[PDB]
Amino acid sequence: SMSVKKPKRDDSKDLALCSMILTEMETHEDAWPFLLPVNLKLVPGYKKVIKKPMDFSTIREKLSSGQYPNLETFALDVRLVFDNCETFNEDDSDIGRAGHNMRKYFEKKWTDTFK
Repeated sequence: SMSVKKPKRDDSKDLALCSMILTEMETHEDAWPFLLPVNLKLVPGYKKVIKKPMDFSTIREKLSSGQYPNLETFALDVRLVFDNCETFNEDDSDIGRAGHNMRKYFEKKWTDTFK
């Protein structure tokens, strides 16, 4: 509350560390469905159904331009990519499997780097 604060967690390396995670997600072999924004002209139903599209290149640009106020807003966008994928793709599809695999990969790096 006013003049009452928990001890200050060092957040000075968060930007660099989120960048390193994102690099590792970018270079994973199952990243291909997620590298670029979904083409809303060419994929029927996407625009109407997925209210907030998100992809790794859009996260990279937001990261590089100071549009994440803290490491939690960064994780929320990464999770959005996978939640969108599950909304639109059957579990038993190459893309559906890719999303599950990447979400796992992310959540481990997240826990190991920060928790």
